[PDB]
Amino acid sequence: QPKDTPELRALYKSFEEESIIPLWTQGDLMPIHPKSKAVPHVWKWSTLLRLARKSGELVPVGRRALGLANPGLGGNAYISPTMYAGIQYLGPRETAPEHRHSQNAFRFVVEGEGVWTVVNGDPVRMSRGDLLLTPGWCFHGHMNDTDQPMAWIDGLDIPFSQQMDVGFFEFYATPNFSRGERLWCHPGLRPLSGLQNTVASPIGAYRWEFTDRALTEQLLLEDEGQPATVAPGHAAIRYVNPTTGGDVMPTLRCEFHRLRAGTETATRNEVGSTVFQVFEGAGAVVMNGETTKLEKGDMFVVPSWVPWSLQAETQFDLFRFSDAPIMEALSFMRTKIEGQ
Amino acid sequence: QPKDTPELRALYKSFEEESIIPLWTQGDLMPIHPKSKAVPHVWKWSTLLRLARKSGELVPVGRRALGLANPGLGGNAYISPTMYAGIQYLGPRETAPEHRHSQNAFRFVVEGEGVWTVVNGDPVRMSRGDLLLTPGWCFHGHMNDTDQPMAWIDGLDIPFSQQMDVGFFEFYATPNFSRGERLWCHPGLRPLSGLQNTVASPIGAYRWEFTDRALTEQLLLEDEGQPATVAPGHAAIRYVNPTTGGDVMPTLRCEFHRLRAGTETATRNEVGSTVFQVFEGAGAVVMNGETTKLEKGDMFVVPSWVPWSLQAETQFDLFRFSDAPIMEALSFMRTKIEGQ
Amino acid sequence: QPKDTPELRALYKSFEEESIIPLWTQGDLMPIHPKSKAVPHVWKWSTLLRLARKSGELVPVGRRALGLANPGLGGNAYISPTMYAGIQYLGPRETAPEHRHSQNAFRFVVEGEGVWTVVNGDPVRMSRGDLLLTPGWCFHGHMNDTDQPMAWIDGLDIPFSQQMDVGFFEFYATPNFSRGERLWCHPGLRPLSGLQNTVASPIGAYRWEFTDRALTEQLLLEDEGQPATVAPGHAAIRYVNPTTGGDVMPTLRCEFHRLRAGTETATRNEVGSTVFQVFEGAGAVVMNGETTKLEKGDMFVVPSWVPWSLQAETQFDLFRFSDAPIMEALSFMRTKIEGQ
Amino acid sequence: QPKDTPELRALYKSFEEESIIPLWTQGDLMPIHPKSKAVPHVWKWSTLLRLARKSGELVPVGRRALGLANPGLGGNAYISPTMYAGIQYLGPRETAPEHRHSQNAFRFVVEGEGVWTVVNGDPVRMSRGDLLLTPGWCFHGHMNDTDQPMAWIDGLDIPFSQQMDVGFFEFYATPNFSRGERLWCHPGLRPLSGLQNTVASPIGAYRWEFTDRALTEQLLLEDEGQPATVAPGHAAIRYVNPTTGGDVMPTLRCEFHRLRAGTETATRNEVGSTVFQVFEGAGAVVMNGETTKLEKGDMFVVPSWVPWSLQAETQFDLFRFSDAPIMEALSFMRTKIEGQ
Ligand SMILES: [Fe+3]
Ligand SMILES: [Fe+3]
Ligand SMILES: [Fe+3]
Ligand SMILES: [Fe+3]
Repeated sequence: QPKDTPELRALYKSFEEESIIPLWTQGDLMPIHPKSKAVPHVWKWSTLLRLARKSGELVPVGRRALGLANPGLGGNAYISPTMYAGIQYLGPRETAPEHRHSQNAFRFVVEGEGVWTVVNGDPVRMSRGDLLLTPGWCFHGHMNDTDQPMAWIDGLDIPFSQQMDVGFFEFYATPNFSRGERLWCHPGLRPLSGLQNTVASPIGAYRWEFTDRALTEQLLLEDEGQPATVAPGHAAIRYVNPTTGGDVMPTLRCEFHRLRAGTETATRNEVGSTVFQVFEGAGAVVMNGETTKLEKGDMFVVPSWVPWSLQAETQFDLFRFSDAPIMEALSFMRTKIEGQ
Repeated sequence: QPKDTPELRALYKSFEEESIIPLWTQGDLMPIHPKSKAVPHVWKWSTLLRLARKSGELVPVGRRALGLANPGLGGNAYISPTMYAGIQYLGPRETAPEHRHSQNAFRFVVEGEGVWTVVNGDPVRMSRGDLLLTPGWCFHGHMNDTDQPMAWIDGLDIPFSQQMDVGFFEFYATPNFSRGERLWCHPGLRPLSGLQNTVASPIGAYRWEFTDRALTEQLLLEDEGQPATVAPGHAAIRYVNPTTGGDVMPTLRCEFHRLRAGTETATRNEVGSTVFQVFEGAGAVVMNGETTKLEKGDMFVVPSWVPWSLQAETQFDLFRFSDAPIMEALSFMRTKIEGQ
Repeated sequence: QPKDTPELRALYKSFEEESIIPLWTQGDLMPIHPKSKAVPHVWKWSTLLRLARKSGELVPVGRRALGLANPGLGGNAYISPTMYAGIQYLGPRETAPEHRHSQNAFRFVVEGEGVWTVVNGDPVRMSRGDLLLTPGWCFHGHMNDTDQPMAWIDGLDIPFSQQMDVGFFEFYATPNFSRGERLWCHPGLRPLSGLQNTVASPIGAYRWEFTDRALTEQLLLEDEGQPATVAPGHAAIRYVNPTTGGDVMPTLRCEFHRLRAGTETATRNEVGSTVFQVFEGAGAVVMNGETTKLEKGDMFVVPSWVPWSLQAETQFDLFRFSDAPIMEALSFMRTKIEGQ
Repeated sequence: QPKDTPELRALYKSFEEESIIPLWTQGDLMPIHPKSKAVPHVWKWSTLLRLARKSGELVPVGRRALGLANPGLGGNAYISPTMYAGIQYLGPRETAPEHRHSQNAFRFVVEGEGVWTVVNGDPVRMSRGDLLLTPGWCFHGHMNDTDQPMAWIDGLDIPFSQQMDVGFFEFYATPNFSRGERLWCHPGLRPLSGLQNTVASPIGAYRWEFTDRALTEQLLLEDEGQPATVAPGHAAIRYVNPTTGGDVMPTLRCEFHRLRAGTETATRNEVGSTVFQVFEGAGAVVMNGETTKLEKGDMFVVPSWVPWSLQAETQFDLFRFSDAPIMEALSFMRTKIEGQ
């Protein structure tokens, strides 16, 4: 736009030299709505499974985590600009020692059992459908107490933490439930020893039973004409820090959704990214108007503001995570729902 | 203290006439520490039981609630300056219709079963050891679905509400658990339909099982050298609003305590008043240095700043309520513990 | 209502003996809406002035505070069930030493100058129109550095504190502004040494200039078609704790109102009590439909739920206090405005 | 680390194909402490001034903002991974129309006067030393009402917002103070029309007078042995949202520091990045042990965890901004101070 003269050419040479970038050569710095580099994308469980198994064979140098890498993120191990999501495959009888990092993490168990993660010394047992938390700066290491492999998903705010410069890092009992649990998993009850609120949840594991039980009660209530479901046919719970009522960790939200056969959700645009895993059943997602059929274990990502919706063919169980707590804490969250 | 002359006598006559009270005739208006009019006092269950039964016979004009009246409160139906506590005796097959008041209330079940309280249309079943809430401004009425009597304690902030000028008042399914429960009583799980925080809990009933289960896990943890108990031998839980982590109602705190045989608590002075009921077991209280032996069902009151302590002879279960949420919300709470 | 037999007469005798009051002899314990014992009432400044002066003569046993006593409160020194309001008359060159109580207090200066209140060692100068705070548990004593009398209003939560059992009590520089002020009275600016939030304000004095300046800018904005005034003609500010944005003290709200000549406010019923003083100008109040004409210095009380409204004859300046922070903190507040 | 065989080579080929990155080829993803790509860097005012002037000549295609670009950020217009900082040079009588974006912004005036920024229709006048806010989603455009150039610094959370996918964007009175100001800039006073808390400040401009006045009172208090300064010789204020007590905008912190001649601050490592501008006086910074001498108008950046300290030769005034509110909101903040 400026007259392209010698004097202007010399101004630009100076800019380059002095680490100045002018804004009138730039516009894309401030878009009309979010326009992620991350792309909607789906990973087929049967693929992730075979490559995780192969890894088990070829790499006893575990540790053995297959990071889902968004194709739009320039080769980084990021499923989105905020979140890492990986499949970790732990072999017969293997272990890891204790470390801590400021990054927040959860481990959601896909299939397997009889593995403990020891969180600040407290052994939390792991099982199909259990969500475990390793909040930032909690020592954690684990041990398989069985000849069997186990596969969980590993969800961290690694990409947020690497880009915002926030990372820090430092370096065999098998009880049936952890201390956290025995203390914190009684509904509406708070131990007088834990009257202090906490930034992350003290619940070590949100066991599948409770999740399943909750979702089913929401479906029964619909049948009985009671308010419960978020949308018709759509039962759903958010995993929460019980000291607070709020999200499990400062950076990550986790939920679980159960759709009744035939249910189709209304299209949402939400700010920030979310990942889903199909825990059980069959159905599809629509992202940017594109339908992708979905089987058990499949995972997919919905970057900021991508219009999305889900359809349950059978009864569709889906575990969910997002960076919504980052967007909400900073007043950046916005939501568009069809017909509202 | 002023020279007692005619002119001074005339000043006072004017004060009287003009509704002025001078402060130099007064001192007791601002005491060194709280000095309640309410007095520590104990009510023997066997007394409350026989008079409740007699009431059942003589008064089918129920409704039939025996208010514990502190001897120091000038004939008012107040167990303390903030709280009402009464025994309500509901007879074979009887009912009450729905009303609401701004005063907050709970009903803690002593012995009986098969009575529902219908809270805003949602029937909450009642049972030995269950705490039910009827938060302020929730419609509530009840029905006995059995030939049997039931006795619960009725705890309200009536005395606070009458003295601070805050009162307002307006005028058969038997399901096993209420909606609130089926929605809210799953540990660490929050329904997406209830992401709004609430001022009082949405848990209709805190059932005995959970309370018992929690307390027992705290005792087992002590045995195993884990932190859990508030004090050695002293297990304890606070009943909480799960949206928030905080107290059940804005004005009332409820807790439940379980002391291991032989445990003696350290003497506390706490600001505000508290009531205890012995749910199970035997032991004593010390209030103002005076030991009173205690049997199952006995109730007692500890006015603001009265030094108190409890001793478990057998294993001592005790349900608790207080006005602590009023003191804490207004920054008035103070605590003295022996050896701290 | 029960059949009046011997056996019933014997039940009642037992009740009396065992400190039981049955609820079916009672109803008035839970009213349709608040029905205070406190009565609306007005005190004429010229009365309060002459009796304060007389006190100055007859009682050098100062200290010399004339408590406004509501006629409905059974002889207690309470202007309402929550608040004390008194006129303190400090004579030529007199002083008081330092004490503290948990009760919260302010001193609003009516006429006078050149008196300091020393709040935790920090001398806060006092002047016509200044609101000073002595938050609960802050040491405070004062000194007149002039041959002149001064009269301020003394507002405390004494009645709340005596009835709820919350009271505790323990036993010459003249700088132009206090430390608090020099630190805290710069708009939108917070000292890095005071990043901790506080329960009561650290502003020692809210000087008249700022109050006057604020109110006048709200009136000028109305003239210019800008939003500012709360109601048309009605300018108004709340005094606030700057660490927090909220009320000055946990128990007391203070505001200042300026009505343009001719303005009549809409009738309000508000829960809890409020006191007003006419700082400047002439007008009337309507309480329970009864109009009382009002001159400079006059004070009046509006108990919980009494319908009230104000009319400015000239431009009507009015200082305000209430127990609203107690009602709001406990979710007891309700408001009815005419035409809304 | 795995045996480099055909079968392993084939596993990797699959990874590439399926958008899987394994974590055992990676480590740098989770560093011992933050290790920014952004580099500490200094921009000399006299450079920024001459290039801004040149821009004024060569580019009447304004708009005319010179973005400070960190040398470590791969050619992006980011002074840090969270913040943009630019010099905007507005020429004789020029203007911009109204737009809004979700990104948060301030404009801190370096030299100039008689320019208004119109924030949601409210004209805020601009002047040497004034901080103005254009919080996210507030319409803003401006106009120079004078023949003179003006230069301000333009601080936005553009880099955070572009990387986290949060951006949205939509498309002559000269009063002496804005409405916001006339309403909000009275110390400890809150208009009854603005009892709602706000996420960003409603103060349009934090004028130099108040900042200067505050800082000077903190220095006078030190002289008088009163607590005020954060560190000896170091006076300082945080700009704050008065509804809340907290930071001006959800994403950006602003402060102003005044060091007494000779003062040297203790070395800090803080998480997240900060920018400083020298408003007045002379001195140096030490970043990573490297001393850089500093003149009036110079700007410098301290990425996450870079040890930094400042030395005042004369009396050293410095305006400050950071992403600390992002770190604090997400529990990521950590601080190391020498000798603590
Ligand atoms: Fe880890
Ligand atoms: Fe009732
Ligand atoms: Fe006092
Ligand atoms: Fe802009």
